[PDB]
Amino acid sequence: NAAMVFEFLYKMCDVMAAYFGKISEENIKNNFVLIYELLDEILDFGYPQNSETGALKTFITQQGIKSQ
Amino acid sequence: GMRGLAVFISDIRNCKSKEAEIKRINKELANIRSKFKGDKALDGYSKKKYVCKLLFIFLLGHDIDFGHMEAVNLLSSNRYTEKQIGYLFISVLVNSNSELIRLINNAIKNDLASRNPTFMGLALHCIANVGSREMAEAFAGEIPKILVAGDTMDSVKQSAALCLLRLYRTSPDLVPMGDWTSRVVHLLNDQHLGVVTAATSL
Amino acid sequence: MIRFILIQNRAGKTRLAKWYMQFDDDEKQKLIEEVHAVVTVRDAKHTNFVEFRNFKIIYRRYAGLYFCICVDVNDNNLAYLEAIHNFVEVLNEYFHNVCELDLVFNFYKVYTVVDEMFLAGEIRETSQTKVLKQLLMLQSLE
Amino acid sequence: SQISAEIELLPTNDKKKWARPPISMNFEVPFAPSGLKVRYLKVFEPKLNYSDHDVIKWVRYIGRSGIYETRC
Repeated sequence: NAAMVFEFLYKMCDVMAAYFGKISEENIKNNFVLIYELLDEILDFGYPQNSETGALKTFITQQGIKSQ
Repeated sequence: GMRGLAVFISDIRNCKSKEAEIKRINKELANIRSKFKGDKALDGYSKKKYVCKLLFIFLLGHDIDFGHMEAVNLLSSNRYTEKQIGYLFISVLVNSNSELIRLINNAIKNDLASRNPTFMGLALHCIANVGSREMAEAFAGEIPKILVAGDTMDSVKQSAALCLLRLYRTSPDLVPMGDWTSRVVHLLNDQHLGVVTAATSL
Repeated sequence: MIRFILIQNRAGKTRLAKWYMQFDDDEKQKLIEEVHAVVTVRDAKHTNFVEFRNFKIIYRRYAGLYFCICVDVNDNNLAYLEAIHNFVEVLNEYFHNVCELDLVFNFYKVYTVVDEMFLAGEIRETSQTKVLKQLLMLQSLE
Repeated sequence: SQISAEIELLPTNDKKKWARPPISMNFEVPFAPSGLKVRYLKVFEPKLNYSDHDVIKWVRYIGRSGIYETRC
């Protein structure tokens, strides 16, 4: 489903923005484990499971690094 | 030793975003422009410090369009370091001018009429590191006169061999083939080893 | 022949740009940027002889510096790599330690060393002791 | 700076008095006469997240002169 992939990408972008603000090289580099955990939780075998903030908070225990 | 460069580069390195660096570099450019215009800047060491600072300004990534006549004036000197800095500045910054190129050629021609390997080597490096039609025209018959079997030290021989190589690479039609081939060929059998390297390259 | 010699750093600043042929204004910057992009990606478990466009560069890592000589296609590969190592060792025995700070604060000495051991695009001198002796004899004379 | 002018006068009769017009001057100065000075200028972008220091900023002052009249 072509639109589903784009919608999932937008949801992932929103999740990353809520987690550690704007997407930058430093934020990605400092939060490798968080990104791996997020991709493991939001997506499995290609089915984009629910990405609600309340549901994702329970299944994710890693906290990103913020650099302003 | 030189004192102005240490403090100048030390200040310009530990700088903030490009705004502060641009402000500092423009302030230094204004200061050097004021120092070049008028005043009693006849001392060679002050010209050295200013030329080196300006060269670092250029190499940092900014454009330089002045301080060239006062820099080529450094060549006519007896201090080795002044000649070295002037030659380095001429090699780094190249411009197409009539009077300036003629003055540089005259300075180099005066330089080659010396009797010490250091000045001859510096002049040869200046000729070969840039390359130009004027240099080849005014020195087509001078480099082989150095490479011919005359009383010259080994270092200037290597420099002359590589300079003739560069001139042939850039001005193929301006290099003759007179009675110096019989000297360059037998130069390969000469003693020393770097001389053999330069002769083999040529 | 040698096209140019570069002494870069990890970030990308060019600590020594020495071109042996006439390039354009933006061409030099484009070449530096693409050489940095090519060199930085590779690691130790890779060949040092990486080719690009119509040339090939000979990159060799040293602490925080990426010495790079760009040679012609037909030119030998290992010889210029060892020339790079010889140049690095001459710098090491000259400054007593090679580092970015010494290159930045003594750029003209680096230029005169390069022109001493790399002139007109070929290898001017191949020895360390003789270059050091001739440079010291031409250092006390002022 | 000092300027000394000697102005020859025609004989005339009376009532001229030169009308005493004011002294007019024209100039521009690289600072604000009103004393206004820029203290800080920070640009913050939440989306692109670029550093404020990376924004090149140039501020220059040109104070033009209007009617600068001094009675004489």
